[PDB]
Amino acid sequence: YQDVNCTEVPVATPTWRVYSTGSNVFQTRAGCLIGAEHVNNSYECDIPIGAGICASYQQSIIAYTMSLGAENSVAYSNNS
Amino acid sequence: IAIPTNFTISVTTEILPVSMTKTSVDCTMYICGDSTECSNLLLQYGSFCTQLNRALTGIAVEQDKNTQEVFAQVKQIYKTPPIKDFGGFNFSQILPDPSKPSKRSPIEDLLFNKVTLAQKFNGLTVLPPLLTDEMIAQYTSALLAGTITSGWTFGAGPALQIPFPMQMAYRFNGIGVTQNVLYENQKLIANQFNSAIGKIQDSLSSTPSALGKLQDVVNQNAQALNTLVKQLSSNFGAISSVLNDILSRLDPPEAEVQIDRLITGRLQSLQTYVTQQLIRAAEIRASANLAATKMSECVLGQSKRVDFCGKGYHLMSFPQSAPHGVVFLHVTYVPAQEKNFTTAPAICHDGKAHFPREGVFVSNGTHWFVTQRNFYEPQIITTDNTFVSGNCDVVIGIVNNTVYDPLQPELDSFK
Amino acid sequence: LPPLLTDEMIAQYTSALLAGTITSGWTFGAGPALQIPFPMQMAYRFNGIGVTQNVLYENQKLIANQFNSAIGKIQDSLSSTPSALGKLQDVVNQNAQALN
Amino acid sequence: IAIPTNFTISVTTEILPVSMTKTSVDCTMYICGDSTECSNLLLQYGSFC
Amino acid sequence: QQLIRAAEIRASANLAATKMSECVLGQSKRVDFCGKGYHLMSFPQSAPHG
Amino acid sequence: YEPQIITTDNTFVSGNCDVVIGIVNNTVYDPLQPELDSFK
Ligand SMILES: *[C@@H]1O[C@H](CO)[C@@H](O[C@@H]2O[C@H](CO)[C@@H](O)[C@H](O)[C@H]2NC(C)=O)[C@H](O)[C@H]1NC(C)=O
Ligand SMILES: *[C@@H]1O[C@H](CO)[C@@H](O[C@@H]2O[C@H](CO)[C@@H](O)[C@H](O)[C@H]2NC(C)=O)[C@H](O)[C@H]1NC(C)=O
Ligand SMILES: *[C@@H]1O[C@H](CO)[C@@H](O[C@@H]2O[C@H](CO)[C@@H](O)[C@H](O)[C@H]2NC(C)=O)[C@H](O)[C@H]1NC(C)=O
Ligand SMILES: *[C@@H]1O[C@H](CO)[C@@H](O[C@@H]2O[C@H](CO)[C@@H](O)[C@H](O)[C@H]2NC(C)=O)[C@H](O)[C@H]1NC(C)=O
Ligand SMILES: *[C@@H]1O[C@H](CO)[C@@H](O[C@@H]2O[C@H](CO)[C@@H](O)[C@H](O)[C@H]2NC(C)=O)[C@H](O)[C@H]1NC(C)=O
Ligand SMILES: *[C@@H]1O[C@H](CO)[C@@H](O[C@@H]2O[C@H](CO)[C@@H](O)[C@H](O)[C@H]2NC(C)=O)[C@H](O)[C@H]1NC(C)=O
Ligand SMILES: *[C@@H]1O[C@H](CO)[C@@H](O)[C@H](O)[C@H]1NC(C)=O
Ligand SMILES: *[C@@H]1O[C@H](CO)[C@@H](O)[C@H](O)[C@H]1NC(C)=O
Ligand SMILES: *[C@@H]1O[C@H](CO)[C@@H](O)[C@H](O)[C@H]1NC(C)=O
Ligand SMILES: *[C@@H]1O[C@H](CO)[C@@H](O)[C@H](O)[C@H]1NC(C)=O
Ligand SMILES: *[C@@H]1O[C@H](CO)[C@@H](O)[C@H](O)[C@H]1NC(C)=O
Repeated sequence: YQDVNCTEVPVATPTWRVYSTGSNVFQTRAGCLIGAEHVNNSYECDIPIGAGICASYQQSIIAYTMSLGAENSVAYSNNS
Repeated sequence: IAIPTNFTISVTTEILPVSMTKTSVDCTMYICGDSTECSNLLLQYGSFCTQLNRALTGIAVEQDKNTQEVFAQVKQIYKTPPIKDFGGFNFSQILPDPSKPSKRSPIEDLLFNKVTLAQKFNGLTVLPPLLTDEMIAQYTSALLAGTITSGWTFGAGPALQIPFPMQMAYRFNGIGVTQNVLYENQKLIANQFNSAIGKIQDSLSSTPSALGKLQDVVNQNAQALNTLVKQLSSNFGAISSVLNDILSRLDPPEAEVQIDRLITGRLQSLQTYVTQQLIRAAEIRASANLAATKMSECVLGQSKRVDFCGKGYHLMSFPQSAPHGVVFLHVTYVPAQEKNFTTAPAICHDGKAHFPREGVFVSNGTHWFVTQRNFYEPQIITTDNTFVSGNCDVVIGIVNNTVYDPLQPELDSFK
Repeated sequence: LPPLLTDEMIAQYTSALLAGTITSGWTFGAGPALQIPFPMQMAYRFNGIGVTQNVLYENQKLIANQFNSAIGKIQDSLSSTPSALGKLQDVVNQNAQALN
Repeated sequence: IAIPTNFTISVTTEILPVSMTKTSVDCTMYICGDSTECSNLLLQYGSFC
Repeated sequence: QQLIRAAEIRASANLAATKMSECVLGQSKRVDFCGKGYHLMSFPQSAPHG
Repeated sequence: YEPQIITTDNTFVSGNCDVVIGIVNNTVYDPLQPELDSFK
């Protein structure tokens, strides 16, 4: 749901009342998403959301901040 | 002929937009607005709104594609060594600064501060960009660290380290000036480079508005959007501009005509707005493609195309981010302090014509010397920096002069 | 509305560019303009595409004759064929038709 | 292998358009043509002009 | 219609500017960018609208 | 990587070795000397 302080989601049928309220609610800049699990670690960007969140499927659906690649520092010295 | 005897390093700024604000508008909230009969009447007009929303979504995605293309060009995130001993050069202005907000270098902070600028209205929505500013700063930092440490090799394959005063040494070798020039003027070159980068941020700040394009586009968007809102309060040849007034003060069969007039007017206005947005997005995408090209050729390698990056012979470039675009700093080599001499096509000694292997012939008035083309370091004419060909009389404009031979004295002492 | 730059001034720009590339090689595109004899500049131009300089310096007269003859032929080629321009006229035609 | 023994300098023509005739239209006068009734009626439509 | 045509003309003008910068003011190693063959140098001339 | 012996025909001389920073010490073999010693 886009641009909503997510506490207002239940206001606006047979099976739709499992994706309203519910158990997992994540609040992001784009809005709030229901049905996903926040994860601390990061991976490559699957299906994108916005403001740096890329949801994906792993057995459930996760929503994580995006990764930009693997760190790599070059051993630099003035005579090598 | 006229040959230079000195040089100046220079740094030049270039600014390019890469993306615009992603927006979204839905008909039913805008054209009619929380009214059932208006929606019923609008349903007869067909599928205009589906195609309008599709058209806007196309641009919304294309913006993220543009940013990804222009910036995301590195497989890994490099990082500068903790210590800074780049042979006397100084990159403190452009490198990220920790004791500051998140990651921005001083110049990026000046850029964000200088550029200054919609809220929630009826039916309009703004979507956040897919890449936050911190990620963009991370990409630019990775690119800058890679090009400082590893030259251009990280563009082709795997990064290979190289001392900076040695990579610039044969970055001169590209533009035709031999190596020893740098190794013998290192201190002066470093001072000129540092001074130029010091000057660039004052040049940006003192001028009240040199950003220009980056700001300009933003204004346009806002202006256009405003007119759309101001198009909502128009009678369009009807009784009143408020739908509730029309529906309340008259019977439905009579008021249907007025409702239809408002529908037509608002629909036409929306059509014009969408067409304008498409046309503008095309040009923005063109600029983004040009920016991606300039990134690839100029940042990840030296360039041989004249005036593609800066004015003068090209050395390297450094990228910096901006609110909705990119800023390049091109470093160029410009000759100066020219002195003029007299030349000749080829020498004629011992009946044979000698041409220069690489360089030209010059003369200060009595004697003759061979020098490289972009600098003045005269050398004695020998038989290993010249090659022989043909006979004497064919060429027009030759001159007479001896050609020294190195082996002759050595075998003379040891016949 | 009238154009900002009158045609004579455009001709002056083109003349300046042509003189610069005739009497200074291409150094005027980087820094200060530097003079150089024209046959020497052509010799370096040859050296820049994998042909040594003696090739030019032995065959200067032939180069000059071919160059002059080709430029001479360009004027007749333009004058004879009526569809030589073919592209600048199209824009004018389209604009006039749309306005009409 | 095959290598040349002679050459022919050539010159070639290329043509590019760079500009089109600037123009403008008196928005109101075209639609209405110095008629007060038309001008007053046009103000309803908005800021298209 | 005028807007679209103006965009096309702007594309042509940018191409012409690039050709002038890269071929009049120096040699070019890009194949068939300026002429058919090995490039040596170019000379410009004006026209009523080009 | 094709290492080769530092002769005097794949390197060139320019001035003395005070101005440059990072100069190392080594000997540049010269090809003509053994032949000159052989024939004189
Ligand atoms: C090339 O120009 C530079 C300046 O652009 C000269 O460096 C200056 O030399 C004078 C000598 O009296 C000093 O007073 C200045 O402080 C120097 N400037 C800088 C920035 O260091 C340089 O000398 C010139 N080259 C030669 C060979 O003279
Ligand atoms: C690299 O340049 C930066 C800025 O040009 C230097 O930082 C300044 O150094 C001066 C030296 O006296 C101080 O007075 C300033 O307070 C510093 N910070 C600024 C100007 O923001 C830095 O020292 C230079 N690094 C080296 C190794 O010379
Ligand atoms: C042209 O250059 C030559 C080469 O240096 C000059 O000849 C020498 O100049 C130095 C500089 O004063 C003298 O110490 C030598 O005695 C000169 N002769 C030789 C054999 O080295 C010559 O003077 C220069 N001419 C002009 C007009 O500058
Ligand atoms: C270069 O030196 C040659 C050798 O002396 C000059 O050729 C002579 O020129 C004179 C001038 O009339 C003739 O009388 C001789 O018969 C020529 N001899 C030979 C062997 O060619 C030549 O003129 C000199 N060129 C310059 C430019 O000084
Ligand atoms: C290369 O071709 C040119 C012509 O394109 C040859 O020059 C011609 O030579 C003949 C015989 O001397 C003359 O009758 C012609 O008038 C010449 N042509 C021109 C344009 O002057 C030239 O001989 C050829 N190269 C070689 C080595 O024979
Ligand atoms: C490289 O060789 C030079 C030449 O021998 C060395 O310079 C001299 O080294 C001796 C060694 O004791 C000193 O006594 C001299 O004072 C040095 N200078 C001169 C002018 O003879 C140099 O030390 C060697 N090593 C390096 C790293 O350059
Ligand atoms: C949502 O509302 C609560 C209380 O009304 C408030 O504390 C919170 O900051 C709001 N969320 C946002 C993102 O503003
Ligand atoms: C993730 O981080 C949060 C807070 O930073 C912490 O409470 C939690 O234990 C961490 N791990 C998981 C698996 O959520
Ligand atoms: C070129 O050099 C000559 C001396 O070699 C000098 O007399 C003349 O003034 C110079 N030309 C200039 C400075 O334009
Ligand atoms: C240069 O031009 C002068 C003009 O008088 C002429 O006398 C001289 O022979 C020319 N030099 C060459 C090498 O063509
Ligand atoms: C490289 O840097 C070190 C500093 O740890 C310095 O001692 C050494 O002299 C430097 N080498 C050269 C060739 O400048």
